[PDB]
Amino acid sequence: NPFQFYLTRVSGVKPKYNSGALHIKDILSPLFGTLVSSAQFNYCFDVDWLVKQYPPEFRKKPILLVHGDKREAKAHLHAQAKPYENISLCQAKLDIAFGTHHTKMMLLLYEEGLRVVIHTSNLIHADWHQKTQGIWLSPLYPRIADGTHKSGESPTHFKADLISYLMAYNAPSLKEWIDVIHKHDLSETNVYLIGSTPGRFQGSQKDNWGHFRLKKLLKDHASSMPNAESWPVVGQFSSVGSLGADESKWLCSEFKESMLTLGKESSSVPLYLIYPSVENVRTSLEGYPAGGSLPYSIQTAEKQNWLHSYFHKWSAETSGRSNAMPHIKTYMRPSPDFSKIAWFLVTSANLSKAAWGALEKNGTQLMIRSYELGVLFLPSAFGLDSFKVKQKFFAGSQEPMATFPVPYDLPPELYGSKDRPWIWNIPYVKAPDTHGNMWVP
Ligand SMILES: *S(=O)(=O)Oc1ccccc1-c1cccc2c(=O)c(C(=O)O)c[nH]c12
Repeated sequence: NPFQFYLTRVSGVKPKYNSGALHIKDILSPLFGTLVSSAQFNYCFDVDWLVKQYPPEFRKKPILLVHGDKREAKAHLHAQAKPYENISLCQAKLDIAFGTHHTKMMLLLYEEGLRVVIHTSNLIHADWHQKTQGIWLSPLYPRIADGTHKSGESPTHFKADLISYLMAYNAPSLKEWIDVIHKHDLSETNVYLIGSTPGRFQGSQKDNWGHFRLKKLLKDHASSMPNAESWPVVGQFSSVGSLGADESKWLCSEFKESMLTLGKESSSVPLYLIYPSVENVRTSLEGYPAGGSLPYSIQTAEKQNWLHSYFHKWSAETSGRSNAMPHIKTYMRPSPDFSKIAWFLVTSANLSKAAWGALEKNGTQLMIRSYELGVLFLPSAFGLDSFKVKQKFFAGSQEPMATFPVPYDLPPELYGSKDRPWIWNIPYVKAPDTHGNMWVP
């Protein structure tokens, strides 16, 4: 286990399937470090709940909440935090319409060093209760000695890249965290940062964010193999944006083209999209309320029925999580027999142009609406040509440094003819869920 990729704990599965999963209380535990201060980047917050997840002895250490809320939503979040004098707030600018601050990250400053946590869960009870969520834990980064001049940089450029991500906010509270990061040694980091920030990127900046950032990393740090056209692409997400009237508008033109990049040189490639069916949701641990966090609207869906022929059911027997609906998002490049993968990405980014970017101005400008963040696992960053897929997520492989814990089942299973994608704002009243209820929005 050099990967430090974890799932959140799920209430209701056997201990087997929570051994080696992490609750937020585990992440914040004193065993991970003696907390001095922390920043919580997220979308949705329950501040009363969040403070209770810190150890009692750490609950009055400074906390910065980085959010995107405006107007009345912003006022609600300030009211939530008002009782806690140690909580500050940073409103991330969202200067492009319909953008959101979706990045989920913890910056944890300790007496002993610094830790970075990039994950997929909102800071609310339900996101850590019975959902499948993903976590990347950085190593404990030591502080660089005062007077020592060294970069603290990793072979993946993670330190400069994380600072660049923070600089995009142009925010005084985050300049303080940038200076903290400058003072620490991040050289052990073996993942690449893939962020989105709002803007319109041309020229050099084109490769900094979103799907062009992914394409650049795959061009530069992966190698193309023979029969690469046979290696599928897998995207796994919990919501879908408006992608256009057919697959040529965005999904299999620019988005798939970035995903299928390997190496420097120059489509038959199968595209598998994993998104919960109605039946997945109905029979889940949560029942239909799980669909409250799968926000695919009928208005969007009915304009792109072509897309649903790509959809595969959620299935996660390998991690005992078939009934724990996904709020994790992942993208990866498996071999034709799904025994190996060329790379793996865990991210906040759903399958949307807002999250990944859409080309504008005759292909010269990448427009991104939202903040997103993920980390990319490349075999080259581990001295490998590919990763073997771990057969059981929580089991003991024969070579863990070469065996990546994919958290759901392969090959993905196509929707049946009676299945439908979960669409959250129409009623389901033909069969009740695991709690005995229908869904009437
Ligand atoms: S937000 O304003 O709280 O909610 C919105 C707003 C517009 C579209 C979708 C959503 C939404 C609904 C349910 C769950 C969501 C979620 O889990 C995220 C996330 O980034 O984690 C984002 N939006 C969600």
